[PDB]
Amino acid sequence: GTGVMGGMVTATVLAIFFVPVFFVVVRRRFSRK
Amino acid sequence: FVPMAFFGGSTGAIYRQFSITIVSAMALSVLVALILTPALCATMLK
Amino acid sequence: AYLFVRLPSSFLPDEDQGVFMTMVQLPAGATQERTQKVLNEVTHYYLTKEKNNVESVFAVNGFGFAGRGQNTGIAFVSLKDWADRPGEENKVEAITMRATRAFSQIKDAMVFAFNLPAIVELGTATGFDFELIDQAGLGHEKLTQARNQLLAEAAKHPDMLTSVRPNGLEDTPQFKIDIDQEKAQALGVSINDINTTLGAAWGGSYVNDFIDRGRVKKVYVMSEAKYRMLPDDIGDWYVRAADGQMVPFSAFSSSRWEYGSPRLERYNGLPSMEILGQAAPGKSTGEAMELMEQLASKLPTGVGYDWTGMSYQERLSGNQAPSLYAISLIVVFLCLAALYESWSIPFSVMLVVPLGVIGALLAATFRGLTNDVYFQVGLLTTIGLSAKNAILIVEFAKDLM
Amino acid sequence: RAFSQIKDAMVFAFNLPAIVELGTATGFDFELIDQAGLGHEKLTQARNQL
Amino acid sequence: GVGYDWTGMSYQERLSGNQAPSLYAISLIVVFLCLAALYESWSIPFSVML
Amino acid sequence: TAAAIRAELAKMEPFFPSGLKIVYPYDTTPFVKISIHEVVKTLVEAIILVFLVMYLFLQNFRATLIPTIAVPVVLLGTFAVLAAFGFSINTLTMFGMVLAI
Amino acid sequence: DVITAIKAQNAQVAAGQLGGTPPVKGQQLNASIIAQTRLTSTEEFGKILL
Amino acid sequence: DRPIFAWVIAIIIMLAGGLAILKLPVAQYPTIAPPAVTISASYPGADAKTVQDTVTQVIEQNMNGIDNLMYMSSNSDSTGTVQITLTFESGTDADIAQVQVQNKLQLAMPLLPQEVQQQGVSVEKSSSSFLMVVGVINTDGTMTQEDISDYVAANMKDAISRTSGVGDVQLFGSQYAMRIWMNPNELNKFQLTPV
Amino acid sequence: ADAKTVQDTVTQVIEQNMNGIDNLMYMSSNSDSTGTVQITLTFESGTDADIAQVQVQNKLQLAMPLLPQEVQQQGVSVEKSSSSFLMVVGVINTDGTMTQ
Repeated sequence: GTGVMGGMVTATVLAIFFVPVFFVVVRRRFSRK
Repeated sequence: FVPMAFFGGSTGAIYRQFSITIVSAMALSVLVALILTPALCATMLK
Repeated sequence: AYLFVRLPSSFLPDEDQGVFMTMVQLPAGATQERTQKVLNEVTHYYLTKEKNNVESVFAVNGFGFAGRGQNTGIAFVSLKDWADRPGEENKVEAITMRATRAFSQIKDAMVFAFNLPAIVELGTATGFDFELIDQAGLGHEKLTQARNQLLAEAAKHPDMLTSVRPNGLEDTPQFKIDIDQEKAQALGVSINDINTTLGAAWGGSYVNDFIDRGRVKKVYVMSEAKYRMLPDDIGDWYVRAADGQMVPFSAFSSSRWEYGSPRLERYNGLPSMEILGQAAPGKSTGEAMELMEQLASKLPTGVGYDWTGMSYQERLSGNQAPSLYAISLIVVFLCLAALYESWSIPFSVMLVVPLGVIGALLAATFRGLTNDVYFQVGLLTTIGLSAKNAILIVEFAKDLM
Repeated sequence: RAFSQIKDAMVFAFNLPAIVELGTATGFDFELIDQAGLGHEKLTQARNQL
Repeated sequence: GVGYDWTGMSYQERLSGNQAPSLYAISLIVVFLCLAALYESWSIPFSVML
Repeated sequence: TAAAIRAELAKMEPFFPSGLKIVYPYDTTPFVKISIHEVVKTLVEAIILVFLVMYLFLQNFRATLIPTIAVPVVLLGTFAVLAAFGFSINTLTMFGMVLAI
Repeated sequence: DVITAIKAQNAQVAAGQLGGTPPVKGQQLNASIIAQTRLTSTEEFGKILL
Repeated sequence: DRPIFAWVIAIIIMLAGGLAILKLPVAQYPTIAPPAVTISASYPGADAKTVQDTVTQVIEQNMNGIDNLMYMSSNSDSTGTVQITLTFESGTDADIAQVQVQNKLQLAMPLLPQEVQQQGVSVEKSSSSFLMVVGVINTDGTMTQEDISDYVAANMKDAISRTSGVGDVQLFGSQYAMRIWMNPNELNKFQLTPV
Repeated sequence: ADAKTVQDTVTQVIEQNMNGIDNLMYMSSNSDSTGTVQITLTFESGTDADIAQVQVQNKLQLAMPLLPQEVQQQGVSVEKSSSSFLMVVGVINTDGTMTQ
């Protein structure tokens, strides 16, 4: 239980707007080619 | 999941205690939420 | 990456089972009377000062794990339901802790009491079961000292700790009756008559079978205890000579006290002694074995080592995890191109994985939990579940383009 | 009939059940067991009474 | 001290009984069901079932 | 095994003489019968707790039914595919169901 | 006579133990009894009396 | 896509999954154990050093050509009991790993002294941990350790160990035997040896 | 040997030694006046008749030396059964007539 939910809130809050996400289609597709 | 069912021997198939069931429910879901759900969304809603 | 290596291992969490067992071990050649004294003190504890916890005690004398003996004893402890013991002090984890303490606080013998490992056996987590083998065909006396040296040189490494002690061991004084073979044939007694007299009257003989109320049962002849408790009782026995008159034992037999093993061991058809040890409060398994492997290499000649328990063989999280996620990475990156195509989206989801891992490590570290199988699979479920959010918004993104 | 009509012993003669055995149809094969370890003489009379 | 058991005979666990009520019953929840494939409603499932 | 260890022990109790009573100083049975009663308890709670977060976000029973009718079907069908081919039919798998609930 | 002398002198016999298994209440020591052991070398076999 | 067909597919998945629940009673584990086949022999009244050289070594020497195996551990105790646990690879047929071990013993059987032969010798599958313990106590015309242990064996024990897949039952006592307790002085009086 | 002795000296020794056989429904015994005894260990319909053969035989290998030397040399055998004959082939003489 504790393993998923703890890793879920960060896979919710940091995955909703923060680092990889959106930089996924922008920073990780273009900026180059 | 599935590429964890190449495990060891004495830690038996403890990681195959499910690379599959979570898939046997996942691939089952991807089939049920494709055959059933779509049609149940058509019957009752709004 | 820091909160991952700092986090300890663990295999499968040590579970409360509602039932645990204690273990009693007496010293060199103790009697059933002396073992019962300790077992009565153990059965006392769970019934006197542990009422609102323990359901029943099944104290068995003579029966100990690792093998039988008039020197051992275990007691099966049942506990009262689950809801009837609310607190953390009320369940096995802490009951055993006071049980271990109370017995170790005051005792003339050795009593432990442990919890069920939630399986049959095979490996704790950071524990070992070293096996030292006689290779060149040395004596058992030479093996014991090489076993002694290994433990002594091992106990000389508490800095980078280990915890090593052997099994059974004892090596108790035995009484050896030495029959003067030439004096026996001279005075008129048969060698087969003497060995039966010594065997049947002290150890007991299986004669035949008899019927007891419609049941085939055995017939044993062993002689009264009155005449076999002491070494002086040997002289009380008589053997009939050919000329039809009795001859005592002392007239043809020598009596000597001599050291011997009560439990010899053999690994793969070669005389071996089992060493059982621990990793360390710092180190774990990998170095604990590595140390033990050349702490044995610096022993006398004709002395080898093997692993059994424990030391897998071929298992653990190590040699499994680097083959786990790696082949779960060359198929994630690959199948993340079906209706996605280029080397584009394979980086638009592949890298949302640390978003899941961070909080799982945050939870495990800031709770007291550890990287076990349940955390492993939990760390696996979160990642594809984290994907079905990223691979879905990127789907919507590449669909929008 | 012919054997049972005139005989000093016991003769039957039957037909093959078209299998190995296990059950006729409406037939039984009761088994009475000695449980408390009574004598064989006591078992026979309990078998007689049944 | 006198007990009983069955061997022959008295199955064990067989016959038409305990087989027939599990035969047609699960051959009824799948007849009625598959009698809706390209038939649909609770209509035709009574136009053949009976 | 334990279901029939009782069954073998069951039909020898009536022939017992004065004072013979059966006690259970060691039994693993109830623990196994709990690793299901606690799983189903968590399983059912996961159905109702979903049912509620359906009323919030997308109000009305007539919509909450669908994402809650789809849940036991997959769960049930996962019991079935534990027989399939040449694999499985077990517990903790019954518990890994909750990690996939 | 050679053969007979071997199995009579070169053999391991199973004698009992001091303070056996049904003991006298108050028995302190429980030790095993060793009698004839198996011969080990060419010298010991040479010293077999005929 | 029509609804009535799809709502019937779920009914099949309902029933097929429902029929799989009838594997109840479904046990906890998922087997982990690398299969254990144990050989046991007992020389009555014999010491630890003799039972090693006369039984233990004879058994081990005769363990060659067993299909699969990880290792073999041995004990040879002071009581005269010896156990050889031939441990196999995780997933080997525990039924075939049973009989081949037993048939290697059938070549070492007549080399074992007549005292140990009549005293049983057995090969069975192992778990090293108890599943269930069922105690039998008296609360009326109180019997005895000797009395209860005999009855528990000559009325119940035999029915188990042969029932639903039991490895081996360890009875907490012993069944009755005709115990003859000799007297050395009374033997010496009438010129008699235990023989 | 008589019926009462072959029960107590052979039959009971075999049955007592039948523990830990994988699967089984029941065991029936006979012990006849002629000195013949048959123990039919019946198994569940579909169990490997080849493996149910050897494990029964290996339980007998623990009761074998407890049987009197008279019965040991007189065979002892474990085989699969059908309780009914498939085929009987009689051999008669019609020339220089032999004998039973």
